[PDB]
Amino acid sequence: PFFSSKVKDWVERLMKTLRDPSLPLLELQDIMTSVSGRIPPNVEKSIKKEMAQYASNITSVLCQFPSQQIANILDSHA
Amino acid sequence: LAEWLEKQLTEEDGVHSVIEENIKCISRDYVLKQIRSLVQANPEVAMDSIIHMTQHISPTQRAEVIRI
Repeated sequence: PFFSSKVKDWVERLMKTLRDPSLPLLELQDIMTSVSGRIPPNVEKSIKKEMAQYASNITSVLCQFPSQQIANILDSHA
Repeated sequence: LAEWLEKQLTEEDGVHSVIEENIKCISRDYVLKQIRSLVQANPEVAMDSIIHMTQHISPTQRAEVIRI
């Protein structure tokens, strides 16, 4: 029976941690740390800078992910 | 007339930066029109546009926006 309770808690942890704009940071930290090698430093200094100042600029009123920026860098050296 | 035209641009920090002020007004107006047209094409942008715009502005201005 516990499901009708269990999912309610579960759903708040999801939605809540999904509004929390520290998600892209926590997943881009963790992924870009775990594929740290095999790495071209132009793209590494780009990713590691900008994860770091997504981290610094989180909690800003005007903070959006720099999607187009990372993609564009990848786009030019691709 | 040539002589006149040069001094407005050329004479720095005088009473000649008339045209400069006028143009600043012009830039502001055209920019404003850009915002109007842009929001018409993209009305969804309004709310978020303000938050970015508001991150610094005067406290008095904050009062005027809420009253109005």
